[PDB]
This record gives sequence, C-alpha cells and structure tokens, in this order.
Amino acid sequence: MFVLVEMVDTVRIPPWQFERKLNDSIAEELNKKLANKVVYNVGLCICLFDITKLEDAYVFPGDGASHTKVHFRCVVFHPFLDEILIGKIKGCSPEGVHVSLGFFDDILIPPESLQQPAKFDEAEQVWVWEYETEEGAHDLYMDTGEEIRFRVVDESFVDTSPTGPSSKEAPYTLVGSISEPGLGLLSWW
Amino acid sequence: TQAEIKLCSLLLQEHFGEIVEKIGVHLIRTGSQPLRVIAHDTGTSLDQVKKALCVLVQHNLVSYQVHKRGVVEYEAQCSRVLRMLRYPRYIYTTKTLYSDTGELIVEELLLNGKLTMSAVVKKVADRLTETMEDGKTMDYAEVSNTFVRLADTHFVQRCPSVPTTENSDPGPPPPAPTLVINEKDMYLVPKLSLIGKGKRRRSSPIPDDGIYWQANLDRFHQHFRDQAIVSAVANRMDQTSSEIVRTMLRMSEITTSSSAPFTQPLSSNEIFRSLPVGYNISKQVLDQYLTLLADDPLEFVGKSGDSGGGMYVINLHKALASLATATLESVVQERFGSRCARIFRLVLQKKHIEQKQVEDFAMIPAKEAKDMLYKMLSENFMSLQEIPKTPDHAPSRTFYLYTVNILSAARMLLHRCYKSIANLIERRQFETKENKRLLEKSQRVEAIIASMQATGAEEAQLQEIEEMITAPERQQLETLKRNVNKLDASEIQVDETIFLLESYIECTMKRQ
Amino acid sequence: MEVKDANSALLSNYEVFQLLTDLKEQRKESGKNKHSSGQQNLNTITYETLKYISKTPCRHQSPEIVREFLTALKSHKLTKAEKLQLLNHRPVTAVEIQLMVEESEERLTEEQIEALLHTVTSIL
Amino acid sequence: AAYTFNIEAVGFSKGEKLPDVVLKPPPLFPDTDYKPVPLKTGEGEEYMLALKQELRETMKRMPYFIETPEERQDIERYSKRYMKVYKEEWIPDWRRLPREMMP
Amino acid sequence: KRITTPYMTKYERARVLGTRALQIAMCAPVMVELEGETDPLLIAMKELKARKIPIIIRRYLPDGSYEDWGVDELIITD
Amino acid sequence: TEGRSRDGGLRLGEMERDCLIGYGASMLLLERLMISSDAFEVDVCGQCG
Amino acid sequence: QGRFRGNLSGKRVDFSGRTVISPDPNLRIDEVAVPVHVAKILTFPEKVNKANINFLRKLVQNGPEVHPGANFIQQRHTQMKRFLKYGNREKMAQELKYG
Amino acid sequence: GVSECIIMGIPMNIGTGLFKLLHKADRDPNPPKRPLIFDTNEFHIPLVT
RNA sequence: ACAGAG
DNA sequence: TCCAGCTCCACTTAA
DNA sequence: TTAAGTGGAGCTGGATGCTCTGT
Ligand SMILES: [Zn+2]
Repeated sequence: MFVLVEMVDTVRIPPWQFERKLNDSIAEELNKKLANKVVYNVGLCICLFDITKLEDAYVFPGDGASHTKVHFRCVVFHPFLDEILIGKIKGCSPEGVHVSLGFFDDILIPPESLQQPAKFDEAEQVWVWEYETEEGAHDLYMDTGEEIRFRVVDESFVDTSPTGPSSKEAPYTLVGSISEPGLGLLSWW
Repeated sequence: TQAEIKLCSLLLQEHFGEIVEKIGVHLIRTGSQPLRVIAHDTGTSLDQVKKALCVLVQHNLVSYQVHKRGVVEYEAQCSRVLRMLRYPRYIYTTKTLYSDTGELIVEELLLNGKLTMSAVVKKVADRLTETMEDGKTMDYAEVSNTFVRLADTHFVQRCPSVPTTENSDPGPPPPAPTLVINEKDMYLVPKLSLIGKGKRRRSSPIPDDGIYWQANLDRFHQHFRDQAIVSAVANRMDQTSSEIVRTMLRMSEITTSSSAPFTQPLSSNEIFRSLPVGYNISKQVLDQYLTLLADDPLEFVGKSGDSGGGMYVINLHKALASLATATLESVVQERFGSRCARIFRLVLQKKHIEQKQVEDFAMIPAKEAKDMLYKMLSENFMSLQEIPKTPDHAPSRTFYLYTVNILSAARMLLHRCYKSIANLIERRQFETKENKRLLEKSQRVEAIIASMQATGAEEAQLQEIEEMITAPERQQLETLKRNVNKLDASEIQVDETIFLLESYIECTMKRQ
Repeated sequence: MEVKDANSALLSNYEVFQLLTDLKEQRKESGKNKHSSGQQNLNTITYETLKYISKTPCRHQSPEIVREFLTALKSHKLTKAEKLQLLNHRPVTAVEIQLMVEESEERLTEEQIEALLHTVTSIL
Repeated sequence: AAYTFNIEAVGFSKGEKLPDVVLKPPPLFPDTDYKPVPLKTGEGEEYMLALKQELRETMKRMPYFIETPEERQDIERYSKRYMKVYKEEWIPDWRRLPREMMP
Repeated sequence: KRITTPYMTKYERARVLGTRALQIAMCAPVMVELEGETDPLLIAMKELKARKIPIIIRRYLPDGSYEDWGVDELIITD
Repeated sequence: TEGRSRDGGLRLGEMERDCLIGYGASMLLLERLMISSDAFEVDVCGQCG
Repeated sequence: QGRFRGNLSGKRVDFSGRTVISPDPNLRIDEVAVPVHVAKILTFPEKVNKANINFLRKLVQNGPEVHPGANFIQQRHTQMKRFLKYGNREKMAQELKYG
Repeated sequence: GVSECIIMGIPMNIGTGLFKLLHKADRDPNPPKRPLIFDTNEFHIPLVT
C-alpha cells in the first residue's frame, strides 16, 4: 500500500566516521532526517529503501567533512483514494470517529459519511447504530476499538511552516467513509 | 503602456485563458519575435505555443510576416485586444440599425473571429430557432438578405485573402503565404443558391470556401463619432438642428475618409431632398439654421464654398477637440468642485495667465483659488510656462504663467481610464473567486432541479432544495449580484470616455 | 532535499515486511546515543509499522508466491490498484470485491467473482 | 535648533508660525468631499449589461478557451471512461496559417 | 589519457596538507603510525611523505572538463 | 578599534592584500579578511534576492 | 576612508601585534623571537583530539598566567567561552572531551 | 573576480582555489539495487485498449 | 585638526 | 596641482 | 543658396602613500 519516492540530498559525513563504508554511513544519516516525518506533498516516510546512485565526495574549504549528493528511494505511506484499510478505533468524539492505522492516528470518519440509521449521539461520546431486529440502538464503537474497515475518500496536506519571524497541528490528514455495504467492524460482514 | 498590458492580461485570461494570455502579453510587451524564442522566453512547451498563436491569429489579435531567411515573426496588435471590451456595444448598435438577425451575425463574427459566409448564415439560423415557436423555421434567405445589407453599409468586411499560388510564384511552398488586401472585393459578396432551415436541437463542396468575413470595427467608430457630434448639437441648439447634422453625416458616410479634417461639402439644395419628409420646414428656413450654426464659435460647421447655392462642411477634427475638452472639463468638475472647474475654463480661454489675474477674473478669493491651482499641477491637469529674466532660471526672478495643454491632459486622462477598468475587473474577479464556495453550493441545489428535470421526475424533490442551510446564506448572493452588476455596468460606461479621448488623440497624429 | 518523482511505484506490504525484517537483522546492534532525537524517530516508525503488518495476512508469503499470484490473476482484466488490494487484504467473502473492484457486479459475472474468491484463497 | 540651510531663504521672516509636528500618520483612505456620479439606467443601457455577462459564459465554453493540461494523476481506474471530459475540437484553415504551426 | 603535469604544484601541496591537518584536528583516523607528534600539520606532512593521504585532486581545465589525480601518484617535490 | 589606546589591533591594508594574492594564498586571505574581523550571517530570500 | 578601500578591501584584524625589532643572530633564518607578553595574549584554537589530549590538559592546568597555558575553553556544541582564570582548572582539564 | 571575492568573503579562484578536493572514501557508486517484487512490467499489461 | 616615528 | 569626455561653433564640400 | 559631417576650442569632473603614537 506504500509508494517509493525518488529524492536527492547532499549528506555531510563528518571526519570521525571515515572508518566506515560510505554506503552504510550515508543511509544512517538519511534515516535520521526522514523517518517518521511527513514530507509535504508525498506523505509519511517510513525508512530508506535503497541508494540508487552516489556522486563524488567533495571536501569544501573551511571544513573537513565530505559532502556527497545522494540519489535514493524511500518507502512512504501514501494511500490512493478509495482504498480499503483495516485499523483500530482509538477514540469516540462528537466530531466523528478517530481511527488508528498503527503508526498513523489522524484518520477521520466524518458523521456526514457514517452509517445512516443513527446519526446524532444522545449526549454520549460513543457513537451509535440502530437496527430494528438486533440491538436496540445500543450497538457501539467500543473504546477498546476492535478493527474497523474503512474506505479513504479524501486526504489533505496543511503547510505547517512558520508564519512571522521565529523568536503543532496535524500536517497530514486522512478522511474516510464507512457508509458502503461491506464496510464497518469486521464482525458485521 | 503598463496600464494597457495589465488590462490586456485580464481580457485574454477571461476570454481565452491562462496558456494563451502568457503568449499574448509577451508579444505585446516585447514586440515582434520568431516562434522558437516565444517558447524559450516563456517556458511553455512548443505544442502549447502553436495552439496559443493559432487562436490569437484566428481572432485577428496577432499578425504575422515573413522576414529575411524565411522565418515567420508574429506581432501583437495591442489596440485590437482592448477592443474586445467594446463588444457588447457593437452587438447593441447593430440591433438598433438592423433586426435580430443582424444582431446574431455580428455576434458570431466577433466570437469566432472569422467566418465564411456559408458558415454564418447556418449558425444564425440555428440560434434564432430559440426565439420562435409553433413550427416556424428560420430560413437562410432572410439571413443573407440582412448580411448583404450589412455588407453595403460596410459594417462587415472580407478578411485579407490568400494569394493564388498558380498565378503567382508556383513552386516550393513558402513558410507563410504573405497575405495581401484587395480593395475591389472587400464588399462584394458571393452568390449562394443553397437554402435551408435551422435545426431545433433535437439531438436524436462549398462555393464560398476561403471567403472569410470579419466585423469592420472602424465602421462602428464612424457611427459612434456621429452620435457624439449629433448629441452635442441636440443639447446646444435643438433637436431639429441635430437632425440637420445627422442628415449631413449620414450622406458623408460613403464618400469620405475616416480620418480627414473636412468631409466632402454638400449644398443646401441637396440636403433638402435628403431630410425626411415629415420635417415641415421650408428651404429658406433650412438656410437660416445653416448660417446660425456657422456663426457659432464652437465651429462644428463651416462654409468652405460658394457654388450651387449655400455650401457647408462639417468639421470632424474640431468637433472632437470640443468633445475631448468637454470630457476633460467634466472630470475636473466632479473631482474638485465647480469653483475649480471655473478656474480650468478660465485658464483655458485666457491661454496664459497668472495668479493675481485668476482671482480677479473668477471672483474666487486667495487661499481658495491657489489651493485649487496647486492641486491641478499635481494631477497634471495644468502646466507652468516659466518665462525667465536671466539664464539662472532662479525662482525669485521669473513669471510663472499658467497654461492648460489639452493634448497632454488627454493622454494623461486616458492612462487613468485603462487602470480604472482594470481595477473594476480586479474587484469583480476577487468577489467572484472568494464566493466559489457559495456559488458551487447554490449550483448543486439547482443542479438537482436541472438534472432529471422531466423524465421520471417526481414532485417529492421540490421542497428539499431550500432544506439545505443555504437559505440564510442567500442574503449574500443578492449582495454578490448587485455588486457584479454595478461593476460590469461601470466597465461599459468608462469605454464611452476612452473612445472620446482616443479619437481626439488618433486624429492629431499624422504618423508621417 | 528535492524530489524527482513523487509516485514511482506501488508496493505490496510483503516488500515492507521483507525490508523491515532485513532491517531488524542489522538494527539494535548499536543503541541510541541521545546526541539527537533522530535515532528515536527511526525506531518508533520501524517497530510500529512491522507490528501492524505482522497482524495483516501478508506474512508467510515469498517472492515466488507473489509472482505466481500475478501470473494467475493476469487473465482477469484488473487494474494495478485492484490487483494490489486483493494481494494485501486476502478476501474470503464476496462483498468486499464490490468494494475493492469498482462496478464488479457489471464487469465480473457471478461465476467470475466466485472464481476470484477461489483464486485468492488457493494461492495466498 | 537651526538647520544646515538658512530658514530665511525658505521664508518665515517674522520668526514664528512654523508648521506643526505630525504625530500619527494620515489614514490610508482619507475622507473625500465629492462622490461619484450615479450610473446611467435605461432599457438600452441594461441590455448591454446582460449581453456582457453572456459573453463570459459562452467564450469559456467555446473551443478557443484552451484550458491548461492536467498531469500527475496517481493511478488508473475503471472510472476513467466514465469521467473522460469530452469536448469537440476546432480545426483552423492551414492555408492562411504558416507551415511552422501544424500540430 | 591525462595531459596535465605529473608534478604536484605548491598550491596543491599547500591545500592537501591544510585539508588533511583540519581533518586530523577533528577525530579522523591517522593512516601513519604517529610517534608523539601533537601538531596536526606535522602529522599531515608524514602522511604526504608516506603517500597515505586519501585525497584526490580534481584538476580543472577552463572549458569545464576535469582530471582526477591521486595525491599518491603525483610526483611530489620541495 | 583604531589603536593602542583603544586596544585597537592592526590593519591588513590594500598593499598587504596585494602581497597575499601573489602567493596564491586564498584561504589565508579569507581567514584574515573575513573570519578574524567581521564574520556574519544574513537571511537571504531566494525569490526576491 | 570609505567602504571599498577602508572597510572592504582592507580592514583591521585581531590576533595581531606590533613591537620594536632588534637583531638576534642565534636564531635560524626561519625563526622569530616573540616576547612572552605577546605570546600570553595571542592564542590559537587547538581542537582536542587523540594526539593532543594529554598535552592540552597540562596547558589547561597552567592557565592564563604561566606561559605554556590557556585563556579559554569551549565545549563541543556550545559557542560561549569559559574564561579559564576562574574556576578550578584541574577539574576543567579532567572534563576535556574530544571536539 | 578576485576583488569582489574578497568583498563578498568567498575564496578566490586563483592560487589554491583553482581545483577541488575529493575524499577517497571506501565507497561503491551505483550499488546493488533491491529488486521490486510486485510492480514489475511483465505482470501489468495495460487494461485499456 | 595638528605634531611625531619608520 | 594635472588630464580625458562632452558640447558649442565656424569651415569647407555637395546638392 | 544651404544641409550636413567634421575640424578646433572651452567647460567640467575626476584624481593625487602607507601605517601606528599622542593631545
Ligand atoms: Zn522574499
């Protein structure tokens, strides 16, 4: 479900690390700058996948470190629209249902895309669903959060960059839907 | 011309879009260029440049010529881009002289840029079906009958023709065919025996091929020039006197240059038969009018002859100088008030004048006149002569004669107009873009009514439209429309000022 | 840092399983130094991704299992985004094919859908 | 305190009534005594108002309005044929147009 | 083939010793067996005489082409 | 600062600059005339310059 | 005395000194005698590494007033400087790190 | 040029500035790539005609 | 601004 | 205290 | 006869060494 992103960078290798093969030292110094961070237009970087090319290791004047331009590919969790995923409920809230996908927690099920039978919680945090035959409106998305299946209808990037001179909002947002048949808790289908 | 290029950028974006306004503005700003560097200076791909250039040449907005070594150079026609703004006034004035068929002819010619005579009579017939009902078709005969009347009156004219390759230079194909204008056949229509009917949108080899036709924009300016002169005479003298002027100008139409100081003289003996039969005036009283017009110091008419009875000419250049001055004085009056407009007409008649004579002559005191004088310098309505006593040019020993120059103040005022329209468009587009949220929302509710209008459409959908939360919002959309309708209407009305000022500037230039 | 291709390839979750397992074989032979939080970011994202994938049915697969899965599914007129989803989630009921494949009730006949159920569960 | 220039060369022969010191800058949009002339109305000046708005809505739909091409669509799907933006294409007259502009 | 002179110029010698001294001042591995020297530039001069310096000199021709010469394969001289 | 009273320091003039160029001493001329006088950092916008 | 000649092409520099010169033939031609009063002021930043750690410790212990000594000490990723006249120098010598 | 390099604080081209130094690291350029398993061309002939 | 020193 | 450009003005050729 | 291109003469603006050492 992931993608590769082809990226370039100039990596500074300091001179105490000259006792190590360069392809090992470069990869470590790249994971330290990319892992668990969102790169704006492309998504959340998991780790470096491989180095595809490695240019000349210049030494610039006034420093002793070596600078080398690296060509590399990185595994990034970018899910395409209308994809099916499975994940666990962390919380119920008035604004909707919040889903976790392992590492990723900013998954929104909006109430405009929830199941139609029940749509306004009666002063309760937990969301509800009513079926006439079974369960009299007490069926619920439990706080323990047994895995739901959801379909990612929308995603948005918000540019979390400094405004004004210098001297926490979620930068990657994902919006699901659950209204289709076959979506929901796994035990329902 | 930074105001012109800013205004041309908006017009091309609204009528043609983003990847062609880039090429259009670049041609206006840099002048003529070969094709390869138009792409490179812009970063557009070569296929998009060809698409952009071919649409700008279709609507007659760029010319092309062959040069040394056979390269084509394109060249933008800046003034012809600005005349896209006057298009509704053209479509209205054809509806005044001609029926609704003549309105739809000019609309198709202006929107497609060039059309063949077979193509226009087709598309006018197709569109006039919506104006009629109960079986009656539009037929191609009554379309052409107005087109050939448009042609004789010179509102529509043939485009520059491709040359005959077989007669001239047979052989290797040229990079561009080096088009030329023929003076004989501009107003000579092809004869068409084919007739037919317009299709009512049910949805369930060509003889005049290459005879393209386009609107003759210079003929509309000769119409609008007449209306400015005729209406000025209607105010100052009388409606009867205005008709005498309208009679002279309508005869002048076919036999005079669109740029000349004087038209062909006409005798009062031949004016008499040309005036409509309802004007219960004797020939002797007709000569009373003509002398009292010629006595006027505004000199809209003059004598210029004595043969065949009384001979009279109407002055084209001197009427425009009056109208440009009346335009120039009217903006002074509204911006700074009547007492300042007094001083503007004072200095204009007392061609060079000093402060102590201004307060004496206008009966405006000091500390009120001088404040008005010094503002008119700083808005470039008025000038200083500064005759020196000595080659020091020192301020203590020179007499600061004021002057009004009409030509420079007309060029200055025209520059204010181009930026004024650009601002009005910028306000409309800002309020349209920042309400795309509500405009989509008000579309989608109306889309539920438009889509599935009749087939299977139950009555159970007519109340669910106002059930959305857009019903309180509606107050904003009434504010939107009243804003846009005032901004659009002001964008039309400032064009009345441009045409008066530009026609004066156009005639004083000899372009030698 | 500059990006030369945003979307380059689609990855199965088996390749990420194989990547992080090969990563784990050579990680944690040196600990975090706390000269910078950079090592903390790498550990938390690697661990939580694999703990997610280890609860997905992508385990026990292999390169020759995945390659032959495409070979069997080659003849079925499915796009990449549909073949990818059938691999990663292991469908066993009929309903999620209408989710994972658009207009499946129009493109695939009921016998073709039930052949697709068997093609998944016999190979995977 | 005196300046570099002599103030008597500018003016101020009496020795008083120097202009005051501006404390706060003047506002960006100062108030004006005069107002715009109200617009012209009529049955003819309003028909030009409606024809002007119909030329925007038409010339955006006509084939001369070359829209910018889209790019970097992520994946292919079966909703591509259902969502193909169909529009007919205009063709020029390549006699008048130069040879250098064929697509 | 490489057309430029095989001798190390005084400017190449000055900057190799400088860049190596700055690298030995930071905690880089020393390739020679040092013998109680403390001054980084003196250690770099032993590495030059022993031909152990890991620097490549990229000679630049004015058209933009280049030649990569090893410090160990230039002819050093006083 | 300018001199002994103010613990001023010494000048690398336009003539001493001409000497160091003739040695080809590019880094020493950078150390003397930037690093040990007036080294600074500015924020430069790459868009407007 | 303008920018381009007075402050840009040439400029006042620190770590500089001036004194009267006098002969000494017992020095080699590549040597110059520097007085102790200038040598105690003109400092050189020696970066701590494996070859000089035990040498610089003795210099830190002597401190500012004895000639083979040191005036300042600066920590690895810090840009403030500890003036070594105060504090106990035998503690600051023990806490030398590489870098 | 030399004079504007001293003004702007960048090392002059002449002298020791004419050449660049590369570090002789033990590196393998164009290293062995990880094969993709899924998104290879032979299994993904286009759907549309 | 002047005097010095090399 | 010494020295290149810029502009004004007479001075022949040419139609 | 005069339009014009080029000579000769006067006006204008620029420049004139490097540092410390004191009042
Ligand atoms: Zn900026």
